[PDB]
Order: sequence, then structure tokens, then C-alpha cells
Amino acid sequence: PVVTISDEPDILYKRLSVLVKGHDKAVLDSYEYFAVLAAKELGISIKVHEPPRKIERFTLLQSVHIYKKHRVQYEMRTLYRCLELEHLTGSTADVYLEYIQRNLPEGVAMEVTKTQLEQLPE
Amino acid sequence: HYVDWRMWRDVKRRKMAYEYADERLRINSLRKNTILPKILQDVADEEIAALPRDSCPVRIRNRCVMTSRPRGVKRRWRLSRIVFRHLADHGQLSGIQRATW
Amino acid sequence: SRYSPEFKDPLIDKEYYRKEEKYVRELKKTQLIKAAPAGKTSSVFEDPVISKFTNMMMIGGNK
Amino acid sequence: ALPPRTEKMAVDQDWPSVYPVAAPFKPSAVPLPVRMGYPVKKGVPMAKEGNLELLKIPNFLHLTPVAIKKHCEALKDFCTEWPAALDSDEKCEKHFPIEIDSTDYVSSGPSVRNPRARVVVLRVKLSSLNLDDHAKKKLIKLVGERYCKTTDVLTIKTDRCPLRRQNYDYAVYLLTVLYHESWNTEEWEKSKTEADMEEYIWEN
Amino acid sequence: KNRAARVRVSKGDKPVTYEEAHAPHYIAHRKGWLSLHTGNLDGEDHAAERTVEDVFLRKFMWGTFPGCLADQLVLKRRGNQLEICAVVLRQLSPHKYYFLVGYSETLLSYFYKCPVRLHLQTVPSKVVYKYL
Amino acid sequence: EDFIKKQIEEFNIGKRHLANMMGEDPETFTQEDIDRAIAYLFPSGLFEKRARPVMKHPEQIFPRQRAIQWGEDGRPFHYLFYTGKQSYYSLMHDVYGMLLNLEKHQRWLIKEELEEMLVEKLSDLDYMQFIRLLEKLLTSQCGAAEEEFVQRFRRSVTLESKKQLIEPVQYDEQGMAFSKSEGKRKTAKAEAIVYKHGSGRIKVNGIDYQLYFPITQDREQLMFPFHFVDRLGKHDVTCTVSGGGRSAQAGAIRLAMAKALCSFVTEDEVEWMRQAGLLTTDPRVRERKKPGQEGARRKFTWKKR
Amino acid sequence: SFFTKLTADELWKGALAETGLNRGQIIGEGRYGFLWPGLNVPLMKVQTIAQRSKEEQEKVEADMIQQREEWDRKKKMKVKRERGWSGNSWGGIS
RNA sequence: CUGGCGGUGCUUCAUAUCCCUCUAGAGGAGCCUGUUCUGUAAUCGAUAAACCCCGAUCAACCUCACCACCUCUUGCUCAGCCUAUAUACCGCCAUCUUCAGCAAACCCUGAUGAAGGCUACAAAGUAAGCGCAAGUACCCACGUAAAGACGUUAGGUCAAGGUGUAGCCCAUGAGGUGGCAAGAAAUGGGCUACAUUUUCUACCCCAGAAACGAUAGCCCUUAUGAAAUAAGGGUCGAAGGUGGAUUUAGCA
Ligand SMILES: [Mg+2]
Ligand SMILES: [Mg+2]
Ligand SMILES: [Mg+2]
Ligand SMILES: [Mg+2]
Ligand SMILES: [Mg+2]
Ligand SMILES: [Mg+2]
Ligand SMILES: [Mg+2]
Ligand SMILES: [Mg+2]
Repeated sequence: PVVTISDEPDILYKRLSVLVKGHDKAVLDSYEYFAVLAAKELGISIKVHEPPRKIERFTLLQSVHIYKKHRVQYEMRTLYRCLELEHLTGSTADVYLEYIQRNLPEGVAMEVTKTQLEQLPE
Repeated sequence: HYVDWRMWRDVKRRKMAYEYADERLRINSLRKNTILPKILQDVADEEIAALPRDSCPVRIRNRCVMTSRPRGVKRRWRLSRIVFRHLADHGQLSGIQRATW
Repeated sequence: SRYSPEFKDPLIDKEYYRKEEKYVRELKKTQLIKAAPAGKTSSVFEDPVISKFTNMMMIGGNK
Repeated sequence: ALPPRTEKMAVDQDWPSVYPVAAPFKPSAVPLPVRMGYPVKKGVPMAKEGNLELLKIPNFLHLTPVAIKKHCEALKDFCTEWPAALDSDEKCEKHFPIEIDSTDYVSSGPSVRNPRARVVVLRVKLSSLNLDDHAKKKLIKLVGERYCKTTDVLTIKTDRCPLRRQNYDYAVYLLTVLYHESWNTEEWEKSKTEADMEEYIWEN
Repeated sequence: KNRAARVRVSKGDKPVTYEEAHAPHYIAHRKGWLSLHTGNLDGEDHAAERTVEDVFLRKFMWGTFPGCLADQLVLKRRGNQLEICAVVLRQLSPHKYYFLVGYSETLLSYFYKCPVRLHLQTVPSKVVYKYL
Repeated sequence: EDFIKKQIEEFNIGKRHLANMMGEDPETFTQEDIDRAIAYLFPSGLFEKRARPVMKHPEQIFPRQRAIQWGEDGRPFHYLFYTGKQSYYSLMHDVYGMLLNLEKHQRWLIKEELEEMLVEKLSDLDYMQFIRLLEKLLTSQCGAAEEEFVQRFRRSVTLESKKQLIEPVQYDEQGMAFSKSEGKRKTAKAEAIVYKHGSGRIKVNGIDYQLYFPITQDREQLMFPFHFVDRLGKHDVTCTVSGGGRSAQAGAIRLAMAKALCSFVTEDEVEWMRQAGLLTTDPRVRERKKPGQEGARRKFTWKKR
Repeated sequence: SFFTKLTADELWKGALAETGLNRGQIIGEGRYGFLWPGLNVPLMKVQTIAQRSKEEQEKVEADMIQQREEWDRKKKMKVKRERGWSGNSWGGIS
């Protein structure tokens, strides 16, 4: 529980675009609720939307060997849950990512965060 | 420790094809070209032909992974749907399941 | 069955509504309504004879 | 018989301390008898003693809302506060409008590397840096898909290299070389043409 | 007659477990997800290797525990590991269980360079759910 | 019967635990807290209303096994035990006696609800005879107490959703409120912005309806709202289009215009229009190429050979 | 190869064909001649690390095979069945 | 007595279904696609619902485990086994399945025979268990999705793995170039077009005339490359003649 604050220059994220992909709705809702709770505890606002799924179906034969009459329907889903943040120090963002990844749902609930640095000029 | 010999065939083909690629791409680019007469083009053709057999991605046949079963195999998953279909039925695949719509 | 057992077609009649009947109107209101089609648009120019003639003359679904 | 801290656990205990480390459900140490299972025509969901549906769940018992709040209040340190930069990203654009994008995906398994999420641009404003004002009549058209109609987003994108720090170094070197080779104009800088004018320059 | 995972009825005296008593289409209705990995997304890589590792570890844990499994396993992924939630059947002694668990953990750590720490759930009687 | 009490005690202990241990310290926490907990720390990843974790009162979810009607020494307390389903036969006898007395003087529920309230089996002909007896008692001219006790079972009928209300007209910008509606028809979209009174022209992003519908039937379809309302030229529009083709876009624009007009039209005309059907969408999408077939709908040709 | 590996109950059902287990292979004692503090020695009371010769392990395997053969012989144990009226029939049997 | 079967009697249903009505295509020629196989040094398994635009979602070689030529005993696997066995299975899938029953445990009846057990103004039937049912997803619970139960077809698969018996032990195995991708003989299906809105043009629904189809070659072999099947670029810009029962699905 030490700040360990130094005097070196840090990076500042300009509009942290965040997006979470997930198949079903229950796991995605749990993940988004956890993320919103963490953000409120940190002190950042968010905004969500209602996008559709991604129908990437791939059909193949039903039987493993002969027979081709009837095929099989296999496909995966994904719902985009945008929770972009705004303004946050590099260390704070790193700690946030660490806390989110220490218990990220494997497979389902895939995170897609897009950082936007600045890099000081000459 | 592969099942059938076609597995070793394809493995050796892939290995000998991935061994060299820089010269292959260079000669492929030099081929289709209006610049420089056909002299250097034919020279590069003979050079690329001088390479030994096997060492060529053309001989690579994208089969399965169990015992080489090119029957509706998914290159994204490599292995055929022998066990993959079993998992999709049970539910060991995070998402890939029966299209419930 | 492509048609849903819930949704049902509407009633385009309107000339008579310009002046038992109230019960029939309430019943028509309490009905899962649908939208009208474009091909068989029951408008002022919807002549049944000419409408059927054009429908029969329809080729490749180009009413 | 009588497993440790399962049913005999003291009621009203600190729940955050019951699941400090991420672990599966383990029904042999949960005082909450959840009724998990599918009911039969004349049946009941199977008991908690052994329900694979509880294990199939990714499991979030650890880091409950109270536990999450406690962990956040604890980890409030180990960071560096940021100055009153004023939200809305308005002052950030007014001062340093530079904005290099960068993302990173997530993967599960032994491997962790994911070079796919390496998309990076080279968005650095020319008029904001203020070092080659002569390039106003040059970079306004020399670069590709730019010269917007309404807004103005000057970005000398050059993603010919992957890394980001080396990208910025190459951007600085390119700005220097552009200054050098532009303060000594080439040829058709002023004498443009007679049917293509992004900025009016004689003749016409 | 297709007969994937659904079991064909014969007599109302089939002591089937919970997971085994579920059709292969209830993955989004009643049955959950056993193993999980980003390979089954739209679209992320690392799928074939993950599936192979899962199918291998399942048989490995089933062989190391001959008959001491009340039902199928439930794989997981948290970091550079692969948690395995199992409903162990009280067969051997706890000392032997601990010894075998430690041996398997050390062997996997020194073999795949990945500490695949598993988890147990000792239950004497199998969790019979239906009498198919 | 002991299993019921054991499960009730287990549920009470679980409730006490979930109340004391968790942050929700009041033991009076309703089912909303349990639902929130299930949604958060129990991501079932499913959608079943049954397989999901449902831990509530066992009597509300369990098929309660009727306890022993008699203790020791046998002798069933009820005087109608050998008749099978003592409650049903007792109710039938009571109804018969009431009918006999009332003669000497001179919607219903579902089987599932009755079975849940009690625990006795029931068939179809028995329920039919019960309904017949109820109708006889109701239409046989009776007193008041018996009729009220019989109608007590006839609970609410549920009758909601019927007529239409005014759409968002938006009383801003100027006194002439302008509405904003939308229309959809077979994967189509079209937002219409019809203004209030103002004879001039029906525009569409600068283009008039005359320059947008070269067909006569399209003109009639676009005019149907005004043709019915009788207000030909009195409102301006700036409708937009996004997606579709020809007839789909025409129908979407028609629906949007009808909604924008109903937003400021007499309630009678709005109801007549809703009856006409020009205020909703007809879900009719193109065919879907079946995977176990060849064409769109034609199955395999010589599959039988 | 590994892809040619699956369960054993399925293979048993297939070999049996009636349509239209690790007893001898111990799990505790290592199948390779070796001694450990766990089992085969005083249960943690001379706890050390030793190794047995391959000949000893071969002898142990032969002993397990002999135990399997003894179990098979026990399976061949005959029984007494009183004959009812007719030989090998349930006539006057009790 | 149970079942099968009847050009077997009576009664009720079929709502694209079985007919009384209607649509585009096969019953006219060329390219691709298969099969039994004569060429052969060239797997060919099913060969009437259950098999072929199935490896084909592609036969320059990779597909090809077949021989012309060389190889080996540790056989990359404590092998290959595609050498027979799938009419010996696990496993997988197909019609009936356009269905509604299928059964453990009991009771009654047939002078106690194989067997049957239905009449709600009620004559012996009670029925946990599975399925229809029911329940659940995207856009709802609809439309689209999952299931279509016991069982005939000894339905097909050693051809994804092992598999009841036999064997190659110095191969009956696979590995290095070559090949089968034209039809002795029979033929379904995808495209080219069989003509007047076919082929050509403007108004982004303001009209007519001759009364149209490189279908394949040759090189760069595209897409690659040791080596080239419909080709992006130079030669077919024409020629065929809606066909008789029958046939496929279709209530918007
Ligand atoms: Mg169709
Ligand atoms: Mg005898
Ligand atoms: Mg062979
Ligand atoms: Mg067979
Ligand atoms: Mg069917
Ligand atoms: Mg289904
Ligand atoms: Mg189903
Ligand atoms: Mg066969």
C-alpha cells in the first residue's frame, strides 16, 4: 500500500476507447457490471449501445464419412459492449488492466481496448 | 509418432517449403515483369527450377491433423471435425456450438 | 409455415367509415395488425379486374 | 466429515476474505446452498454437493462488490495522480493534438504474445508543431487521404514500421528532412499547373 | 437415427450423472461450457493448440485417476495455467491422492513449462440426476 | 413430509448466510438482491428460467409430497378417502348439495394452477364435468353467497393494449409542432419529418414526391395517408431513406409519414389508420438457403435415388 | 501415436459386439523398479530415495501376471447345480 | 392367440397435399461433375429411399496406400497394416418420423391357452421412467433454430481411432520421376445459350429493330512453381431450333 511516486514523465491516455466482445448475454452483463463498478470506484463515466451479433456461420456435412444430404449449422456470436474511458494516468491504466485481467473470463467476454497515446514532441 | 505416412509426407513438404521463401518471392516477382528482356527472366526461371523437389509449397495438401483426412477440414482449427464436432456437441468450445439463432 | 399465427392482415376499407357496428370496430381494433403490400396496393387505382390482369401478366415478379 | 470452514463457518464473516485468490466454486466450502440443476417433470435441481453447472461457470465468487471496493481502496496507491487536465479532450487537442492509436487484445493459454494488435498510425499535426511553415503549400496535398472537407485531422501516417517509439523517432527525422529539403524548394512547388489548384498560385 | 450425445432410452434404470444427462444442443439453454479458450471467437487465433491440449489433459487426468471421477472434467484457464475442476470419487486414501496430485503437478510443470494446477471435489456417491 | 421441512430449514439457513455474510445485512432482502447476485457472481451463461440458479421457497418450486393424512392407528380423518382425490369429490358433493338446496328453494383457472394449489391429479373429462357443474350453478338462478363463492375462482382476465395514442410531436422550434417517426418493412428503414399545417409541397430532402415516385401506384401508396385524412396539401416533409430498394423503401416512407401524421391527427382517424395497417411492419424476409438442400427452397433433386 | 487413443469401455463394447479394470496394473507402486518414501517402505517413519533393479521390476510384473492368472482360474471355479427331473433342466428344482 | 398382408368392407383426415386450378427447369446440342470399366504401370466404397458436384467445398504432381525403375530390417511410432474381414462393434449418419405412443413395478379376465384390459349419464384397469408434449435462443414466448421416441432396412464406413479369426517377418508395407482428369458400351446433375424486353441502347420505369452461345484450343500457367484445371493479355463474336406422358418444391 505504497504510492511509490517518482519524478519521471508518464504518458496520458487521450480518450481510451474500450470494447468488450462476448457470445452469450449473461457473462457479458456480469463483465460489464463489474467494469462499471470498477470505473465508478475509480471515477470515470461510460456509455453503452445495442449492436447486433456477427453471423459467421460455417456449415459442413453431418456424417463424418459418407452422406451429404443434410448439413449441420455451426456458428459463433459476439455482442460489442463499448465502455470507453477518458483521461487516466499510465500507472492507473496499468493497475486497471491488471485488476481486469486477474479474473478475465477465459474465452467468453473478450476485451478490445484501444489506447491513444501522445508522445511529447522534440 | 504420426498415424499415417501422409502426415509425414505433408510435414516434410511444409518444412522444406518454409525453409526457403526469400528467393522464391524474389524470383516470382522477377517473373511477371515487362522491364528487362526475357534473358534474365529465363535465367531466374532456370535458377528457381534448379531447386530440389519436395521443397515447394505447391505439394502442401491441407488435410486434417488426426490421420490426414481432407474432408471438410477447417484450416483455422487444423484438426478435422472428428473431435471438434464432439466438443461442439458437448460444449467444450467457447462459443462454437450449434447455431441456435 | 412462414406466416406467424399471431400477426394477421389488416382491413383497408375506409369509404364506409364516414358517417353492433361499434362492437365490430372494437374487434377489428383488437387484432394483431400487419402492414399492407406494395404489389396488391388496395388504393384508389386498385381495380380487381385490371389488378388480376396485371398479376397474371406479371413476369419475374415485376407487377 | 465436517469439512473446514464450510457449514460451521461463523455467520456474518468478512466475505472478501473467504475468496481472496481466484479458485473454482468448490462446493465443499460454500455456506450458500445454491439450487443449481435442471428440474425434471417431478424432480428438483441437484444439490450443491456436486453440480458441474457451478464449475462450468467462469466463477466470480472472488472479488465480490464489497471485496472489489476494498481492493480498489487498497490499490488506490501504487499509481500516479494526473493533473487537472480537464475532461472532454478539448484542451488536449488545443495543446498537443497528437494522437497515436494503439490496441491490445487478450488470449488464453500458454502463449501470451499477440503481435496482431500492433496497428499504429503517425498522427502529428504540422501547424501545431510549428517548425516548417513553408510546408503549408506542400503537405496540404503531398500526403495521401487527407485534405478533409469539413473538419481538419492532419496526420502524416507512415505505418511502414511496427514499433511505436521508433515510429515517433522516424516521424521526427522525417520532419527534419522535410524542413531541410523544403526550405530549398524543388521545382513545381509554386508553378503548379492550369487545372489542379488546392491553393491559388499563379498563373491562371 | 442420429445419436450424438443424447442417450437412447431403453429402461428407466440408467444411473446417469448430471452432465452426462444433457443433450448436446442445450449449451445455450441448460448445459454450460466445460472448457473455454479464445480460439472459439470471431475471430481470435490459438484454437487448434488449445483444443489439442484440452483433449490431451482430459484423458491424462482420467487415466491418472482410474475410476476416481464421478463425472467428466471442467477445464478452465486463468493465466499460464489450466485449472481442472473435477468431482473426485472417494476411492483411494487422502495421502495417495496428495502424492499423485503433487507428482502430476511437478511432472506437468517440468514437461510443458506450465503449472497446470488442478482442483478436487471429493464425493463418495456419483451424482445421479436421471434414470433414463 | 420431513424432506419438505429439511429443505425449508436449509433454505432459511442459506438466506441467513447470504444476508449476514454478504454486504446486504438486512434479512428482509427481497428476491431482487438474489437476482442481482445470480447475474453478477453466478454468470450461468445460459438463458433457461429453470436450469438457472433458482433458490427460493421450496413450496413454490417443489412438487410437495402430501404428508400422511393419518397418524397412528390408521383411520383416515377425511370421510372421503376411498374415493380418490378427496378434495375434488368433496367439492363436487358440496356443489351438488348446494344445487339441490337452491332447487328446493323454488374466466376459469387452468389445471396447472389447481394442481399447484393442491396436489391431486386431474384429467380432462373430470375438468369438463366440473366446468359443466359450474355453468349449471351459475345459470340455474341461485342466491348470492354461493354465486359469489363460485365466481371467486374467476380471477382477473387481463385486458391491456388496445387503442393508440399521440406520437412525439415535439412542441419546439415554432408553434407548428413537427413530429419525427420511422418506418420499417422487410429490412428497410426510413425516417419522416412531417411538419404541421402549411400548404406548399411534400418534399424529401429537397426532392418532391413527384420527382421521387415516377410510378402511379407508388403515388397512391404515398398519398393514402393524405387521401384518408383528406388534407391533400397542408404539411411539408423532409424524410430520409437508408437501406432497402424500391417497394420496401416506399412502404417504409409510407409508414413513417403515416406515423408523423397520426402524431397530429384526430384520434378517430388515427385508430382507423391503425386498423388499415399503415402504422406497423410486416415481418416478411426473403427466403433462406437451407443448408440441407440445393437451392433456396428446392430440396435435393435425385436424393431419393 | 496419440490421436489413436481413446477410452477403453468403448473398445470393450466394440470387441464384445452384442447387437443385431486396472487391477493388475497397479497405480500406487511405480511400474518401474523404484523405491520412495511414500509407499513400499515404512509409511513416513526408512524414508529415503532408492532404486530397484530392472530384474526386480520384471519379477514384480511376472507376479502380477500370475495373480491375474490365479483370478482367471478362480473365475473357472465350478459350481453345484441339482438336476431337476431331466438333466440340465429346471424340472423338479428348488 | 399375436403380427404381417389384402386390386379388404365401412367412417374421418391430407391444404403443396393425394386429385379438380397455376409457376421456372429435365425428356434438343456443347464445357464441368460422378459411376461399372474396355486404355492402364493407374486406389474406387456405397453402386432404388440408406451412394456420386459423396474424397470432389475441384485429378500439373500434391489428391493416389496402383505398377515401370530403387529402397529396408528395428518397421519415425514398441510400425505399416488403405492385405480380407463394417452381413462382428464401439462411433457417426439416412427414410419411415407427414408419428404418439413406448415401458419397469402391480391388479383383473379368459373352467387360469397362446393372450386381452377402451366405453365419464362410465363395464378394470393404477402407471414413477423416455418422447411428442414441455422448455430455451436471435428480432418476444412468434418466424427462423434443437429434438422426431421403440424398432425394419444384418441400411453404409475398417475409408478418422482400436476392433472375433488369418497373414506379409527380410513384405501383402510406405517412401523418391511417370502417369489415370478422352469414353469399348449406359447415363443423371451445375453453366453457355434454343430468339423479339434472347442482342443492342437514353430519359435512372416517356420506345423499336436483323423476327443471339470462344462451348475447347495455342504461351506467359492465373492461383503457385522441380514440372501445368475453368486462364488476366493476340485468331471461333457464327452455327442451337421450348420438346409427348411423367417430373422438383411452392397458400403468398
Ligand atoms: Mg426456394
Ligand atoms: Mg441328461
Ligand atoms: Mg495398406
Ligand atoms: Mg456397413
Ligand atoms: Mg422427419
Ligand atoms: Mg431441432
Ligand atoms: Mg432436442
Ligand atoms: Mg457395406
